[PDB]
Order: sequence, then C-alpha cells, then structure tokens
Amino acid sequence: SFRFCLECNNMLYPKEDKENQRLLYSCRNCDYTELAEDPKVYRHELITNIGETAGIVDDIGQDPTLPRSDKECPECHSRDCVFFQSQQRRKDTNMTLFYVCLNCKKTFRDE
Amino acid sequence: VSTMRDLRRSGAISPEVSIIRDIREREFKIFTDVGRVYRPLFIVEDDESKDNKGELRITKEHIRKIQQGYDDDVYGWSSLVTSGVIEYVDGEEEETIMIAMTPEDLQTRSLNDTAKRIKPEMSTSSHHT
Amino acid sequence: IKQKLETQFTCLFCNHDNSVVCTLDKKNSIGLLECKKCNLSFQAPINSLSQPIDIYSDWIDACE
Amino acid sequence: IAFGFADRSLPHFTKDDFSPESKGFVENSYLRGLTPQEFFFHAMAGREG
Amino acid sequence: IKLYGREDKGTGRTIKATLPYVKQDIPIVIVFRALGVVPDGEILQHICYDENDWQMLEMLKPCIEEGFVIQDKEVALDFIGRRGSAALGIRREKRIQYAKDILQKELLPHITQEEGFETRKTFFLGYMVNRLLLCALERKDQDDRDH
Amino acid sequence: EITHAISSAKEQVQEIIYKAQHNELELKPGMTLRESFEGEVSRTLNDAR
Amino acid sequence: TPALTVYLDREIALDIEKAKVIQSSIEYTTLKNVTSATEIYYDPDPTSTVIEEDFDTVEAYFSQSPWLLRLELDRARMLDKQLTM
Amino acid sequence: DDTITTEDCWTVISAFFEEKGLVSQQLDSFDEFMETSIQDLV
Amino acid sequence: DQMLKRIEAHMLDLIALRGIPGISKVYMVKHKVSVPDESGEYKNEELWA
Ligand SMILES: [Zn+2]
Ligand SMILES: [Zn+2]
Ligand SMILES: [Zn+2]
Repeated sequence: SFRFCLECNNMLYPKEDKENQRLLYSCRNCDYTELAEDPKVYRHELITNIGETAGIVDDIGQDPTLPRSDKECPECHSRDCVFFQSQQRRKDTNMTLFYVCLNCKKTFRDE
Repeated sequence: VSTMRDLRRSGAISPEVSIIRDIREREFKIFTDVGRVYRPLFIVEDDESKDNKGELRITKEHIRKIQQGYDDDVYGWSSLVTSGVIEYVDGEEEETIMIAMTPEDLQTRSLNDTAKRIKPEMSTSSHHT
Repeated sequence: IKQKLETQFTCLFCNHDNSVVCTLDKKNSIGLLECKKCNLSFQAPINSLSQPIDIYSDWIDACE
Repeated sequence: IAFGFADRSLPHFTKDDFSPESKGFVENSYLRGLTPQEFFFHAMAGREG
Repeated sequence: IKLYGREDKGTGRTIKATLPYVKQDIPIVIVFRALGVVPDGEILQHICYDENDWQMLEMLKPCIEEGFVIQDKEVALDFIGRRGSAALGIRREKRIQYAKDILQKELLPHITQEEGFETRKTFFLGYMVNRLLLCALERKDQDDRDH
Repeated sequence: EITHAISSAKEQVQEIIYKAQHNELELKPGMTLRESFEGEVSRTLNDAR
Repeated sequence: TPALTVYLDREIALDIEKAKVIQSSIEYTTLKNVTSATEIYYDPDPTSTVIEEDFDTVEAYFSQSPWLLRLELDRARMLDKQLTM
Repeated sequence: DDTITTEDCWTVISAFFEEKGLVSQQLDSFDEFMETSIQDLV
Repeated sequence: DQMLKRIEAHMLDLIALRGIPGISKVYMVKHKVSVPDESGEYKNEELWA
C-alpha cells in the first residue's frame, strides 16, 4: 500500500534522520517531509500465500454454471450453496475447494 | 443483463448481438461485431418465480403453428427466434451457460440394458440450473 | 565510459552532414557534441534515458 | 482432456468437475454407441493422432 | 507492452510500451504523463484497484522511479516525438505537436481519434496494464489464442 | 461384470478426488499434487479398462 | 532431460539410511530453498531493536550505519534437509 | 403443455432450413456488402 | 537503501548451502541386478541407487 504525499502527489522515499536517529519518508518533487511510523523499508517474501482467498465476488450465488452442494453453510445453514477451487494459477495450487455459501460467501473447508 | 437479454429475446435488439457476463472478473461485455460465429439453442425457463422454471419455453402450440405456417391470431423460423423460444449464442457466450444435451435431461429420471448407452453419472451437482 | 559516435546528424554552422559526433559521457551526466569541420562543441547534461537524438534536439533549441 | 472452457471441458458440464466422464472417459463400447460428449472427445483424440 | 527483464534481473521489472510510428519502446509512465496524468498518484489510482495487493504496487514501482525525469506534459511529449520516426529538424516546437497528433491518432483509434478524450485512453491503458500484470502475477491463466 | 467393474473404478476415482481435495492424498516423488493426482487417475482408469 | 545414474558402494547400496545421507549431501540446496521471507528493517539502534518479533531473541543473544537486513527461514524445509540454522 | 418429442425437434429444424437454407450466410454477406458497404467505402 | 536490497537479492541467489552445483534434485531409486552366487549360480539382488 505504498502511498504518496497529500499535496505533492509524488512517491515517498524512506530517508533516515541521522541527526535525530529516526526514519522518515521523503519526496523529491517537494519539500513536504513527514516522519515514518514504521522502520520497515522493504518486505520481499518468497512463500507467496497472499490473496488466495481474494477470489471472492458478491454475485457468486447468481451464476448457474456453478454446481449446488448439499453441505451445511456455517453462517446461513442453507442446503443451496455453490463451491469452487483456488483461482490462483500456481503450479503448486492446492485442491482445497473454498466452498462458498450464498448469504455469507465465506471461504471454509471441511478438513 | 436480465433486461438486456429480455430485450434481445423480444427482438428489439438484433438477435445476433452477444450479451456476455463474466461474474468472476466483475466484467460485462457486449458484442455486435461482424464475422463472429453463432448457433441456435432452445431457451429453458430459469426464473425461480413461476412454475415454468426448468421447462422449455417452447410448447406444442409453437410446433402446431410452425406446421401450419400462420399464427391463429406468416409464422416461420424468424417468428420462433423473435417470439422468445430460441436464441443464437456465439462462441464466447457459451462460456457462461448450462446446456442440457436433450430435453429428457431437464427432467430428473428414477432399465439396465446391455445394447444401449448409459448417460454420464452427473452426480457431482446435487442440483442443476 | 568514453563513447565515439560518427552519427549522421546535420550541423548548423558548417552545414555538413555526418560532421556531428554525439559522444556519450554518462559518468557525471555530461553530454558533448563534437563536430569535424567547424569543430564546435555543445554541452548538455544527459539523464539516464538521454540519447544522441536528445542532445541533437537540445542543441537545435540552443542554436535558436 | 483439458479445460478449453472456463474450468470445464464442455458447457454441458458444471464448473469445477473432475469426474472421469467430465474429462473424456468413454464408457460405452462401440457396439453400444457413444453419447455426444464422448463422441466429441473421441474425435479430439483421433484428430490429434 | 513488453514486461521486460527477468526475476531479480535488471533491477526491477521494467515495463515499456511500443507505440505506433515510434523508433523505440517507451517507459509506461512516460506515455502516461504525456497523455495528461503527470502526477503519479493518479497513475497508481488508474492502474491499481486493490490497495492491499501491495505486491503489484511494489513491482510496478521500478517503472515509477525511472519516470521521475519527466514532470510535465510538454517534456514528456517532446521525449515521445523525439523518437517519432520522423526526419531530423522538426525540433521541439513542432515535436510536441507531432506527439500530440500521434497520441490523438494512431493510438487505440477504435476508441477515438480526436482531442479531449485522452481520459478514456488513460483509463483503458490502466485497465490493460492491470490485466497484463495480473497475468504476470499468475492470478489468471494466460489468454488462450485458440479460444 | 463389466458394469460392476466400471462403477467400482469410478467410485475409486471419486474417493481419490475426495482425499486429494482434502490434501489427504500422498505426493509422488518429483510430482506435485495435480500431477500425481492425474497420474493416479490415469492408472486407475487404464486398469479398469 | 539431463540425468545421472549414480551407483553407490557395495555396503551403502544395500543400506537405505546411508543412502538418504548421501542424497542429502549431494542435493544442491541453496538458502532460497530454505529461506521463507525477507524484510529490510531500518533498525536505528545498532545495540538493540525496535522489532518485537525478535526483541526477546536479540536481547538474550546480546549477553556503524544503523541499516539492518532481516530475513525469515522456513523451519519445515531446513529440518527436511536436516541442517540447523 | 405436453413434453416435446424428437419429431418436434426435427420439425423445428425443418422450418429453420426452410427459412434460411444451407448457404444463407454467403448471400447475406454479399447482399450486405452490395447494399451498404460500397457507399461507405466511397 | 538500494545497496541493501541488491545485497539481499545476491544472498537469495549466489549462496550455496550444500550439494554439488548443477544438481536440481536427486531421486532414491532401487535397482535390480543379476549377480553370481556362492555356488556360481545367478541370483537377482535388489540394490539402492
Ligand atoms: Zn511530494
Ligand atoms: Zn452459506
Ligand atoms: Zn559543424
């Protein structure tokens, strides 16, 4: 969620406050400099497990192409619900089907 | 999408106009290009607001009229297309529909013959739309 | 690093084609145009994306 | 048989099915004839050959 | 648009777009600014629509950094036309006009060809780049040509 | 006999799908979940035929 | 499809655990295989940390430019290769 | 409303062929071209 | 800042924990080989490789 300045609208760069021994975010096209609340500068992760449950849409209960299961929806306890598998294209994608209800659309597993 | 499909089936929109909704991607595309390919199909009543759900929009009366050739207050194929029982579907729109192979599939069955075919199990969907 | 380029840019003072050399000098963002007939020199800072054509346009604007 | 369509082989099936018939298992022998889906899948195989 | 580079090669994943009647591929943010959206906040507004999806933002950041040498419409347009596949002598005066023409025409012409609609072109470019990276993130299968 | 064999094979495949869906199906060497699952299904169906 | 056909010595070839040991030895495993996540944290104090993730760890461990590099290792793979951190 | 038998399907298809015929698309495209396209091209 | 991330990317790649470079993976295979026996007769012999 890298963010800009509120008036300069240019990207903010983490600059160290060596005089005061702190971290702050700096902009190049302006003099608007603000203190940084987080020492974090970069977060590069190797095991990608972000957004796997982000393939959720509200109208998922409207499409007829989906099948209807007999399972009990934990939130709505309805015997009319659909279910789909992970949308990520990773070769190591799992076969854990995120059963999706119709009133809660919540990703759950019976495992 | 409901109203647009209704309007096309009424004939107010050119029948060969394709109405495509991709729910997963939060998109909705319409195509009226030239050169696409399409084929006709029956229109199965779907709305869960009338007894006709899960039944063919066509009826014996339509067949009788076709055989006559004139409506009993010409009646050709185009009449069937516009009357709202058969709609053309292009290749792309096929992506988002459930097509029964034969009318008998619209009605769930209960035999055991060795000289004929056996349908696919098709038990992975407790219900079908 | 020093880069020699006998490019076919047209000079304005000597008006001789391919008499313009757009040398590339990236160390301190410095751009030189070297001519062969009138031997004039054009200076201009060069950014990461700068190209001989960029120096040529800068020089053209400078000349007028 | 791959999923040429969106997460399915033919429109006549439902999304996210992996059953043998849903991915090209011709059950009936020739003497008993083939259903349309099975016939088409066999055609795919022969074309590839 | 060519998603140049490899993983942890060539610094970030540089993205450059090929335009009609140009002699070199061009950084995306350059054409964005030339198109009207000079500030980067608007660019990130248009290209992204999931703020929590930090990965796409950070991996498109490298293109953002290299486009800081341009800050206004005029220099962006002149940079564009400078490789406008024309002869030598158009100089800057007519160079920006040439860029304005080549952006008013020849680019996404099926949308429009006249002035006052580059907002639509910006929106379309943002959507298209978003989709391209989505395929780069493996969040959707690469498009089937035989479909 | 043939029908019983086919039904048994199909139900075996169904159990395989259920257990691999619940990540209860073992991973063959050098082969991921999808690949091992596909290989198992192919072996089962060829054996049934 | 390059491949090798490694034959072991007489007494190892009839042993499974020594074979696993030799496999582990040969396997060309790199840190990225075992590494899980990486993060650059500017830790202003070269003497302590403002990160609660390893605060107790670093403090127990204790008994220039403040830039610090921080990374995460996957226990599962490391144990799989039976190599300690 | 009685069920639709196969003969009904073949009746429908027969009517279809009656209306359109086998090579309808060629004639339709050429007629469209002759009627409109030339004018627009000019 | 950029120096630190460059060094991190270099760590992620160039550092080798163990094993001969170039070997992506190693498989544990069991071989069958004929062998003369004490009486001179030939007997199969399951071997690991
Ligand atoms: Zn700013
Ligand atoms: Zn539910
Ligand atoms: Zn000269």
